[PDB]
Amino acid sequence: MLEQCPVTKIGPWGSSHEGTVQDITESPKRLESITLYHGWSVDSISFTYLDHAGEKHKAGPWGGPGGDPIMIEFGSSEFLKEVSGTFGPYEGSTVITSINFITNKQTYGPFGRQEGTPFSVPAQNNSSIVGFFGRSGKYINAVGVYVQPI
Amino acid sequence: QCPVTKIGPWGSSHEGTVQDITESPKRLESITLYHGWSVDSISFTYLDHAGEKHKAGPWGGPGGDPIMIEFGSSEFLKEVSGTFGPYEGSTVITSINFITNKQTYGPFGRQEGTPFSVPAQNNSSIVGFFGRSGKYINAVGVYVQPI
Repeated sequence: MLEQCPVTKIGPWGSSHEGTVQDITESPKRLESITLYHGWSVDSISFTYLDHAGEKHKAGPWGGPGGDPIMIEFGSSEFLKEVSGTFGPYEGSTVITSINFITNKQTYGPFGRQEGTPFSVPAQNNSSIVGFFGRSGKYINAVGVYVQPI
Repeated sequence: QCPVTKIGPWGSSHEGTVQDITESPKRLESITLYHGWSVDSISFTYLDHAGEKHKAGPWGGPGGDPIMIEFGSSEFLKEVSGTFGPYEGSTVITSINFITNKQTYGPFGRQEGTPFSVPAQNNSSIVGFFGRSGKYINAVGVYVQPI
């Protein structure tokens, strides 16, 4: 139905310009899973999506090698409604310090440490977050979203 | 057809009453706002997907210096950003800023508090607003239309 609609790219949030640019080269239509490595920090993000041609891809990891993973598997009627968190300085760079994933079914997080400036990306009504882009190094410097009608 | 993406709002989750538009927005024609201690009020005119034009607002209250923005025929709004914070017991939108594909308007208001931003990429366009308001503008979000 709405899976054919074009996606909207919005963001990123966090560091204005630090880190290696990370993005995807197909248009995401469905978010299948996220793997986030975390502890006291938000270490890396990965995610699997279906594109608008129905092909599956895994992006990431974007970030460094620390932390322990959580894998969030989207249920068949589960969609991502909001990403939120905090960002702030660490060792001379601005990093995402905490992150939180709010679906229509559950909240996963917060992961990392709730310190610095808050950010939030809420998709309303007929909108869901289907993929990410951003900048990273040892941690995640900035993150943005792709948003699709559902 | 395809619903327009709706993102936000940022600011108070509970103050004011909900403000929103009733049609699917396709093109943003103009914005009027007033600014002083905060973004006191906002209105905007948009074209919907049936070709009707609508003026939304004013959302907010009296006071402040007026600003009127009329978009060029091939000008579109790429980013809205601002701040929210406390004013006389309320959480309000303290400042707002607009970046089009041709120029920047703002910032308007007092850049105090928590920042927010909607940088619309890939030639998408911010085509309308929603939020919460009463005496002040307590929260704001946007509608984004992809190319």
